[PDB]
Amino acid sequence: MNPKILIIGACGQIGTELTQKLRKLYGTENVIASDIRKLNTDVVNSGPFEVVNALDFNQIEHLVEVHKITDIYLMAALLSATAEKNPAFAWDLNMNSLFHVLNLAKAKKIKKIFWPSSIAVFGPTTPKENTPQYTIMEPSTVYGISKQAGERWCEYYHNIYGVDVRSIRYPGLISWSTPPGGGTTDYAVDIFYKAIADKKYECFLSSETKMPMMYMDDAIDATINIMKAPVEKIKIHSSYNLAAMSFTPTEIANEIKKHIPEFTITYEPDFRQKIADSWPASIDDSQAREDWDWKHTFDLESMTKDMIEHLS
Amino acid sequence: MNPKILIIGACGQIGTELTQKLRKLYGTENVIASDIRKLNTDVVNSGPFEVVNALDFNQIEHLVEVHKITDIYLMAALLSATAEKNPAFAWDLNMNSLFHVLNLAKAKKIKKIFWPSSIAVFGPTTPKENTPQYTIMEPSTVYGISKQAGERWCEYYHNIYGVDVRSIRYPGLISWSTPPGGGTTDYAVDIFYKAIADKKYECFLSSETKMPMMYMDDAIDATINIMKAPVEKIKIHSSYNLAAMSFTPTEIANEIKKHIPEFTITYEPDFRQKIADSWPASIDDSQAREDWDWKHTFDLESMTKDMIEHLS
Ligand SMILES: NC(=O)c1ccc[n+]([C@@H]2O[C@H](COP(=O)([O-])OP(=O)(O)OC[C@H]3O[C@@H](n4cnc5c(N)ncnc54)[C@H](O)[C@@H]3O)[C@@H](O)[C@H]2O)c1
Ligand SMILES: NC(=O)c1ccc[n+]([C@@H]2O[C@H](COP(=O)([O-])OP(=O)(O)OC[C@H]3O[C@@H](n4cnc5c(N)ncnc54)[C@H](O)[C@@H]3O)[C@@H](O)[C@H]2O)c1
Repeated sequence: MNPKILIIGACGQIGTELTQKLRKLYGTENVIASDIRKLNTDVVNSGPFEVVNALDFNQIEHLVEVHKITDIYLMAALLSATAEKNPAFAWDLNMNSLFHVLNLAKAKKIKKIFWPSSIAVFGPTTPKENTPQYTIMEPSTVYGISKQAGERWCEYYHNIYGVDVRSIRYPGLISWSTPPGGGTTDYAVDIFYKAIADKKYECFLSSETKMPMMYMDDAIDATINIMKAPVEKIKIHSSYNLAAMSFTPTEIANEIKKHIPEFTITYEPDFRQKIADSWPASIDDSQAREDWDWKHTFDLESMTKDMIEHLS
Repeated sequence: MNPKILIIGACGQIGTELTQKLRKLYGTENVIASDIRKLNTDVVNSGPFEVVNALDFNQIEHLVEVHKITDIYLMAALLSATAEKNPAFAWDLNMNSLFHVLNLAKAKKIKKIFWPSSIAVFGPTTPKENTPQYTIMEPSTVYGISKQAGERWCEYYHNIYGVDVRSIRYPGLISWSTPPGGGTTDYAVDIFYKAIADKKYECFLSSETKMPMMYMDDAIDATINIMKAPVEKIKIHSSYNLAAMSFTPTEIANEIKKHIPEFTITYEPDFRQKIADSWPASIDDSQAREDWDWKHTFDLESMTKDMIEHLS
């Protein structure tokens, strides 16, 4: 029997693609999209959609019951940069939405959970190159703190209540279908829109800020694959390191220049630079590849090509 | 001026001795003791006392105003063992009482904060001998998770809002004046009461469970000293590793046997063993010794002697 999926925060940068891919694999009506915002987007009209506030346990419980949900992908949360502008609300949403979904699993109302963490769980004291799965983690942002506590609780619920909750620490994600939600790595998306539209871009991070990145297609495959994998293959119950690429603004701008020779870029770092400087440059995701066969397909060159094709 | 102190959770194992010492150093009326419980204890009757619920922000704010408080020692929380019995309430109390005190500082209603963390912040993947100040931390208990998130928020409030909050990761504490509140290291206190009262003890931890311990006298000295130090000497804004002793039940039992020859001990480990097994055996507190000159005074021998003198 195919699972009955509920995607919370389906209108987001990831949710948009995740919902589409899941519907292709398991059927349009087997995947219910939900979000607090209901826009005339493609995801809302291309299948069952439900307005929901992930902050309200009763609203989620109700959708689980009326749509007989077995799997929940909790994507709703405020991102790294946005969360700094409203610490209180970010902590509230990011933590309590997770507690609601975890409690639904604890009560046996759902069977499986996917909840993404982020490379934001790492801090200034975390090794910057090939960051290990198990290492120092002292996040300096509200967002990172919420993701770290989230990981701790996911592991707790698994170990103590037997909840099947799976997670991955997505690096900075890049996509063409929906605008980012205010992460610190959003420049890797913006640069494409401005390069194509204005043929120039003003980057909010300094030129040599090396960071872990991943094309959305890869992020989606990772999400689906860890969830469809047999339970005995999920050996880490906090969150899996996940990697694909690592590059600086100079490098991605140079790759774009191969497609748009006249493209120019200037650098005007803002508060987001301080967040980036507290994160690693590259990630070691060996446990993910070993435990459930994770493998990325896009590198800087293939992603740049695919982005430009989609946007021009 | 001398500080006007408010101790929240003043009737606890640490609070009892902390309130006494602070009153000796700064004056009886300059130290306000508060707790949700008001017993016929020596704490309540030895100076100004206020009933308070640390979970209620307005109640704390009112005491801060009516007593013109400058410093707050937030001791109220549920301990490692007790927290496992009520995860939801433990998370609520431990986290929100801290947010209230941190927010009072953010609003500049108070000047300084002392909030204790614990060795419980460490986990199964944490090096067990001479645990470094900066290391892997994956707490497997609700208590440990609350202390870890607490440390992250203390650092955040300091770094972003300039709040002067100081913390130390107390190892297992041993005292003679007030019973422990349900920690995993409580056997180190119970063994004395049972050795003296019945000359026999049934330990809830296996004989070779080596853990980081500290006599209350040292823990109090550490608390007051880190708070008395000039602000520039406080270089770590999360929480300081703090050490004194490390020993197994076999060793402390042998030390007691020197004073009570007929003392016998048997081992009947319970759920608390699983908690202890996830913690380190010894702690490396050099940052504390070098930043603010931490120096412990009691070792197993001197502590055992002092405990027996107090209890018999
Ligand atoms: N995009 C990335 O580079 C990245 C990196 C690492 C981790 N993540 C994690 O992936 C998840 C999704 O990220 P995204 O980039 O798709 O974010 P997004 O901001 O683009 O999408 C978030 C969605 O959640 C919805 N939402 C907000 N509050 C809600 C509420 N109260 N109830 C219901 N829905 C609500 C929003 O309307 C939005 O459609 C988040 O947990 C994020 O932390 C993302
Ligand atoms: N004793 C130890 O070995 C140890 C070790 C590491 C860290 N710590 C930390 O030190 C602090 C004090 O610990 P303790 O051993 O004194 O614990 P304890 O249980 O003996 O004392 C806690 C006190 O807080 C009070 N309290 C509980 N809820 C309250 C609320 N809602 N409002 C106001 N007061 C409330 C209790 O009545 C009690 O008097 C805690 O943060 C603890 O986690 C203790």
